[PDB]
Parts: sequence; structure tokens; C-alpha cells
Amino acid sequence: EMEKEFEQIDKSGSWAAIYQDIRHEASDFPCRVAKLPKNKNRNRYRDVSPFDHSRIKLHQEDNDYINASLIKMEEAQRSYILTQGPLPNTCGHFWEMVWEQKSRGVVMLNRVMEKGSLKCAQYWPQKEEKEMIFEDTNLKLTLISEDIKSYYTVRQLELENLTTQETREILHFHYTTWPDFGVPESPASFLNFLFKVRESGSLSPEHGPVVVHAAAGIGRSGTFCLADTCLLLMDKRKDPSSVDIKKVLLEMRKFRMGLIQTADQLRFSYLAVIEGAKFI
Repeated sequence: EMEKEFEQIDKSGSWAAIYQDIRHEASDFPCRVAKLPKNKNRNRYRDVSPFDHSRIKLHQEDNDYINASLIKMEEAQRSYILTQGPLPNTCGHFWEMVWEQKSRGVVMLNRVMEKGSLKCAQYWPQKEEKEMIFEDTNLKLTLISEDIKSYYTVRQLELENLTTQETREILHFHYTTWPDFGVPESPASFLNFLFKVRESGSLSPEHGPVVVHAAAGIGRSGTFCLADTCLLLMDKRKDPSSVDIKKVLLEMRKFRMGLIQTADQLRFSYLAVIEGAKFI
């Protein structure tokens, strides 16, 4: 399989050399809107910037900026919005996006706190009584239910547009067990989580794109998107052994920078795609 390539990169210990080469081969495009003076307070520090060609635009006339990009995988017929972890003052923008892009699912690959720091804002409510109103974008948000499993949490949230009084159910998939440092030892958890997301309808064409997010320079979001896509492609191509992760990763990197921050993370993607393919 691509396992043969995996095993061989392991033997010659060349993950770093392969990773550098992908890093070097990947696309560079301008982020001028991101770099603008007025959007400084809308960018998470140390995070990635969105390319102009692919950024999501808020449907507001005055400032349409949010740090997020649409990743459109044409052959897998699959779309994703990857964003930064909402900031204290961009939770309303975040939820605005979700509403406007007709999203069904949010996918969170980090804990609110890791390494004893806040990685993002508590952007969703923790108790069903204590609902959140976002005044700047006129959306209300309400916890409907929350099922805490050993390696991830599903939440049903209700997103109401206070302007039209129209309402939507959003599923919130939170992967709660990625280690503070490194990549998981085994990909079993991560795949089950992928499949729980897939199983919800959240990734399917009848909905808008899934909004996926993690924390500043820690990756994860690409690993999720990359794994999902590769697996799809193996399932639909006449020749499954022709799905090159590097070729998919590079393609997917035309849309946002820093999917896959490390050689280790690269290796872990190979791992998950290999195991998940065996499973499917």
C-alpha cells in the first residue's frame, strides 16, 4: 500500500526531510486583507493568516473579515472551513460565519486550556439554562444536550438569528484527548472521532461546509481534513493505491497555510489514513 512508503520512511528516519520538502513545495499566496490595520484585533496571535483568494467573507458591509478559509476538495466533492479558535471578541463573527455558510457541524480539535494556557474563548455555553447572546451579530446560542464520551464530546446547540427569528440545530464535535505535546500514540481514537463526525451528516453535501478549528500553531485541523479526504478518495477511485497523501496535502495547502505543522504530525497523518483505510 502507501504503508510500504510509510515503513520505508521509518527505516531511513527521513520524516524531517520529506516534511521540509512538502513545506518548500507548498503554495504561497497573499493575505493582504488579513494584514490590514483594521483587522489586527481579529487575528489570533501566532496563528496562521488566511490567503485572500480563499477567505470566508462575513455578510456585513463594514468589516467582512474573519480568519478562516474555504478548502474545496473537488475530486473528493468535500468542503471544509478551517478557522482559528475564536477570540474573546470574534465569537460573534465565528457564529455569524457558521450561520451564513449554512454549516451543520463545528469540529473542535483542542481543549479550552492546554499547557496551562487558554487556547480559545469559551465560545459556546456550558449549561442549558445559561444561554449566550452575541450582541454584535444578533445571534443567540443555546446548549440543547451534551454527551461526554471517553475521547470526545458531542453537543447539540441551537443557533437562532435574532433578526429573522429563524433557528438552526448545530452539532459540536469536540475531540478532547489530543495530547498537550506531540501526536497520539495510536490513531484509533482520532478515526472513531472522524467517523462520528461523518455519521452525523455534518460533512455531507446537503449542508454547508463543516467549520473545523484547533489552537495557534498546533495544527490538527489539516490532519482531520487530510485524513477524511484521502480516505474518501481511496473509497471512490478505481485504483485506491494511487491516493498520494503528499499530493493531497499539497493540493489542500493551496487553500490555507499550516495544515500540518510538524514532521511528527505528517507521520501521524500517514498513520491515520493507513489504519482508517484498513478499517474501511
